[PDB]
Amino acid sequence: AIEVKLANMEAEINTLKSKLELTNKLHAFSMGKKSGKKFFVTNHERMPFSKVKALCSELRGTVAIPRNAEENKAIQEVAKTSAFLGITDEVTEGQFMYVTGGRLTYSNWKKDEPNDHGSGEDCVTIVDNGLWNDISCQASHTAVCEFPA
Amino acid sequence: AIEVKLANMEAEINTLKSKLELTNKLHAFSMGKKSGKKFFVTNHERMPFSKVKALCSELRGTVAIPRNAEENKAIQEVAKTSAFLGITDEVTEGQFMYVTGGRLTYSNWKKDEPNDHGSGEDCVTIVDNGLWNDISCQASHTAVCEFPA
Amino acid sequence: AIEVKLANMEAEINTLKSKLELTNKLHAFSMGKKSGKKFFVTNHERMPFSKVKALCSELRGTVAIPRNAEENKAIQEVAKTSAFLGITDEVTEGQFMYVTGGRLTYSNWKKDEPNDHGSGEDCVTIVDNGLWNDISCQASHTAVCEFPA
Ligand SMILES: CC(=O)N[C@@H]1[C@@H](O)[C@H](O)[C@@H](CO)O[C@@H]1O
Ligand SMILES: CC(=O)N[C@@H]1[C@@H](O)[C@H](O)[C@@H](CO)O[C@@H]1O
Ligand SMILES: CC(=O)N[C@@H]1[C@@H](O)[C@H](O)[C@@H](CO)O[C@@H]1O
Ligand SMILES: [Ca+2]
Ligand SMILES: [Ca+2]
Ligand SMILES: [Ca+2]
Ligand SMILES: [Ca+2]
Ligand SMILES: [Ca+2]
Ligand SMILES: [Ca+2]
Ligand SMILES: [Ca+2]
Ligand SMILES: [Ca+2]
Ligand SMILES: [Ca+2]
Ligand SMILES: [Cl-]
Ligand SMILES: [Cl-]
Ligand SMILES: [Cl-]
Repeated sequence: AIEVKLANMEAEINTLKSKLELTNKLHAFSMGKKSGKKFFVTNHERMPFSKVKALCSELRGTVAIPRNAEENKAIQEVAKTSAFLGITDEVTEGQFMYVTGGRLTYSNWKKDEPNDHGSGEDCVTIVDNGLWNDISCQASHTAVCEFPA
Repeated sequence: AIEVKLANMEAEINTLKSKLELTNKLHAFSMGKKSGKKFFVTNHERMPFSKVKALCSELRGTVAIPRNAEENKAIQEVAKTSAFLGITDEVTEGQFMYVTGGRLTYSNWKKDEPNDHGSGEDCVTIVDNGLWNDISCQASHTAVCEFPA
Repeated sequence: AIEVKLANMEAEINTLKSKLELTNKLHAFSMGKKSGKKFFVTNHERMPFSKVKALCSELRGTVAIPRNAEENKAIQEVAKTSAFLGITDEVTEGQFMYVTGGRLTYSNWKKDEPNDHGSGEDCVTIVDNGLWNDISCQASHTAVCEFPA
């Protein structure tokens, strides 16, 4: 009994793992995930950057980061409005970095941005043009999370 | 060996339970669930009130119930059309009750409603502009379920 | 006690199986599955027929197959653009069969189709007005999968 049931439960666990992997794939597919492409998702809620980071962290994803013009357009299409990107110059003013680490490679700044306007701006939002504007991390913008290709 | 295998499998099970919870969260997020807000969803199928209750119950949810102006609006946008709410006066005419218990608090009746028209109307549907109308529980309207915030 | 832990484990696994089934039901509901009806899903990605087949197959579904006017309409709504159907005359030219077996019964061909045009056309796409056109299996059209009622 004991050994047999233990061996059976190991097979039961492996079967359930396979089914959940399937459930995940089907949900990503219905969410619009394209083969070999990372996918972006939003609930259309607007909130402060700190809240977006916490939310995408819970979902085991990260705040959306466009690494090139294609991804940038992909994020623009998902958000539909101004949305925070996983980019900030919180650590050293003027030096934008990915929240996942590293200096910015690709960028699509609007003319004369980033300017750390007025009281200060350390976060970044992709606007209704695909272009970027640095903005207050405390302002509320659309939460867009990113998951691996 | 055995005690070790058992412990290791219990750990695998804990990991799977969290992963499933993650799946549920990402799904709700992708479908528009806002932070600290109930999750409203529909398959866009119209049916008798009896079936909507059976359906939502099978999904471990309940028929959508607007507790305030904001929730009523949220339900309105998810539904798009006439949909039953979890409210009926099948016990005492004029005394509408939530299917989950308790007397009606917030309401948003349309002019001349509730009128328990014709042979009687004990169910409630959210209609145009988010206004309410009592209707026969036998009539078919959109099924909208709610899940806790 | 080893046996007590084994029994709890069984209960944990069974509880997980039931929760996963609920998650699958809620996902299907959210993606529009109607009671007693199979449902269709798409990620809106265009690809060759062999790829769509492989993709749906991996998800334990099949390339969408309209069995009547209602399903044809549902598939048309989901696709939004030209999409492959699980129907082909690859095995015997002129005799269309469902990828899952059996001769084609219900059809919705555009006037003058199927015509195995040019070098040949063995696949089928639902196009404008929901009508059908036989096309090369090598062409890239929208991937739409169907899942059991
Ligand atoms: C709060 C807000 O929208 N601030 C923007 C600022 O980020 C931008 O750089 C500037 C450009 O003229 O326009 C506004 O001041
Ligand atoms: C203004 C008025 O009498 N409206 C009634 C409504 O109360 C009733 O629920 C419905 C039943 O189909 O018939 C009419 O629309
Ligand atoms: C009327 C006619 O011959 N139409 C053909 C169509 O059947 C074929 O599938 C397609 C392939 O590119 O080329 C034309 O559109
Ligand atoms: Ca700063
Ligand atoms: Ca700054
Ligand atoms: Ca700025
Ligand atoms: Ca009554
Ligand atoms: Ca009544
Ligand atoms: Ca009425
Ligand atoms: Ca042929
Ligand atoms: Ca052919
Ligand atoms: Ca043709
Ligand atoms: Cl800031
Ligand atoms: Cl009634
Ligand atoms: Cl072909």
